[PDB]
Amino acid sequence: GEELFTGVVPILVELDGDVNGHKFSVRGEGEGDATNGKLTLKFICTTGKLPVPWPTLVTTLVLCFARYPDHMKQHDFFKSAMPEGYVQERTISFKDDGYYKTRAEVKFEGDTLVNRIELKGIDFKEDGNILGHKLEYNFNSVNAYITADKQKNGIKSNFKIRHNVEDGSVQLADHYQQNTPIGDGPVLLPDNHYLSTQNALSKDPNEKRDHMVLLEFVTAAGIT
Repeated sequence: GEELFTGVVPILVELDGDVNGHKFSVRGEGEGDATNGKLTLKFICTTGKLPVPWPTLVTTLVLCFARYPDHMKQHDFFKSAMPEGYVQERTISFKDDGYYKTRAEVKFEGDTLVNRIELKGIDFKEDGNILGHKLEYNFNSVNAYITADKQKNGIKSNFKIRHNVEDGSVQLADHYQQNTPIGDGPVLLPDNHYLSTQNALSKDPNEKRDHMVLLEFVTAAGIT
């Protein structure tokens, strides 16, 4: 699928969300550049104010844009499943608070990479760090290990996200993740390795709707 990622690819992101009953929606657009492992996207909450902090939706809101070094192109399951795509599915468990369950299909719709997400949030404390909006507007870099899931012909990953709390503590969110291809072509089941993600969160001075401007770098590493 790498032939589809040699240049700048436009991105659409749509998420329908429900946490402790409140319904919100988010739409973003932007572009990826798997050559630099670079991602640029801006998201707006088209239902009003975001009921959760923006940094907790970042992982949910396109790993086919990772830069797989040329000596690791055979371990790039994400691009190999394209253009038919894959399902990305996660549990996100906020320590001492609620959890997210997310299901997304990531696929080429015409020439655009589309990521469409259903997110459900359950059992959150009305005064915890999530519904309380007590998290700093940033996102800590992480290295997440990828391993094949032969029984499902895809991959899995689990890792820890640490959100900074404003009071100087840390709000941990355990991520459990499974990817399986949508189509039936052969794909590349990878040797173990990891992806390194770094994210800069900003604001748009000329936007008065709830929004997030995101700059993401993703790189693969950990082979021979």
